[PDB]
Amino acid sequence: GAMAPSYRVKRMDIAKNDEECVVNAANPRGLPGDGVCKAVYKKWPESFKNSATPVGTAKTVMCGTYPVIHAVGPNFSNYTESEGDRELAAAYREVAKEVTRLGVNSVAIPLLSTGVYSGGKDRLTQSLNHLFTAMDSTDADVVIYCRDKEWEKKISEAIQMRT
Ligand SMILES: [Cl-]
Ligand SMILES: [Cl-]
Ligand SMILES: [Cl-]
Repeated sequence: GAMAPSYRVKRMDIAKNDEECVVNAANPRGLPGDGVCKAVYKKWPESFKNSATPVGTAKTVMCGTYPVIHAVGPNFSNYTESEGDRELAAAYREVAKEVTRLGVNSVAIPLLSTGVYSGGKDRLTQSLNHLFTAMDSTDADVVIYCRDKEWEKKISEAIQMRT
């Protein structure tokens, strides 16, 4: 475990993370994809061997000894708000199981279903709150990665609000 488990946020490419494992915002088919998924495919392509997994699940594949946790959030273009919200919560619960199983002291994690799976809606708060619900019972240091300057400020505010 971490000595004093924390949440932090950084605005940069998650492929450059300083943590013991990474969560990919994956598609269900284990394809290279776009956004975070394509950055992850370029950095850890070996981790895409048999990485296909259903919506609401996470599947870990090792790149050398470095664990890549493929977490499949729902595409809100296809899911109802109700069913999508359940699947997004479930994906983060499966991430927390994997992080615990792996014994890592830190994890890099993007906000699932906030990019091309958002169905055109701002889901920062929805996605971050499901992240916290899953990860609060873990003792890994969690580093959240984002790309937008306004999102960095809002995520940082949300973390600081609870401390
Ligand atoms: Cl960067
Ligand atoms: Cl997305
Ligand atoms: Cl972002």
